[PDB]
Order: sequence, then structure tokens, then C-alpha cells
Amino acid sequence: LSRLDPPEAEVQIDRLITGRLQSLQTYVTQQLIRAAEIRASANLAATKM
Amino acid sequence: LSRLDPPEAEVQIDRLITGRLQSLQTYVTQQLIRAAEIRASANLAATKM
Amino acid sequence: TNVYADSFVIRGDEVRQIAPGQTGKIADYNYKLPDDFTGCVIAWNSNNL
Repeated sequence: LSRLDPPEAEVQIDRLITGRLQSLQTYVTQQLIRAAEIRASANLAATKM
Repeated sequence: LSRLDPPEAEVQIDRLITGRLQSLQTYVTQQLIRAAEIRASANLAATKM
Repeated sequence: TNVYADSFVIRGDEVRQIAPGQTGKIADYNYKLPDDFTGCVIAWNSNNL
């Protein structure tokens, strides 16, 4: 905000958006990956109990 | 097409390509996520039957 | 749709300054070009009149 006017700072804001959205998609993927890993493990523990 | 010549509209076309490719990769990931979820469930149903 | 023409005469020392999003003597206190605005600007010298 204090570093450029909205027009030209828009391209840096776009890179900020892209990197953070991709960081979220990696994080959410890994979270559901471990969720699916725990899925089979939890069914396994339910079968044992 | 009717909004700019190919040279300068190319950068907007690039953003269009990037957003849509990333939308596809998220969608395909989620589709295979639910496919893997249904994988273990289908083996489970085969074991029951 | 709805063609509007805004006409005036200025010195060449401020011709390059009129643009949608900058600052200046004329751009800040005489007219306001919107940043989302879409249009054209034409300037031409007139010595004979």
C-alpha cells in the first residue's frame, strides 16, 4: 500500500496471490493425503476393536 | 479477440491459461481423492459380499 | 455506446501528464481520468489559430 499506487503494484499483488493460493493447494492436498492415510488406519483400528 | 491485438492480449491469455490449468489440477486431484476413498470402500464391499 | 468528447487546449509541458492514474498539476486538480476507464486521447498542435 505505501510502496506503489494500485495500478503498477497490481502485478506484484498477483504474484502474492498466486504463490499463496498454490501454497494453500499444496497444504490442503497434503492434509487430505494424511487424512486418507488415517482413514484406512482408523478402519483398521475399528476392525481390531 | 475483439478487445486487444494478439501481442498485448497475450499476457491476459497467459493468466487465463494459468488459472484454468490450476483449476483443472485441483479438480482432478479431488476427483482422484474421492476415487481413492471409494477404492478402499469398494474393496470393503467386495470383502463383505 | 454514449460517446463523450472532452476538448481543451494545453501547453506541451503538460501534454504527457494527462493519463489515467498519475498525479500532477492538471491531472490532480483540473480533471480526473478514472483508472478503470476505457477510452482514447488525441493531442495535436495548433499554431495557426
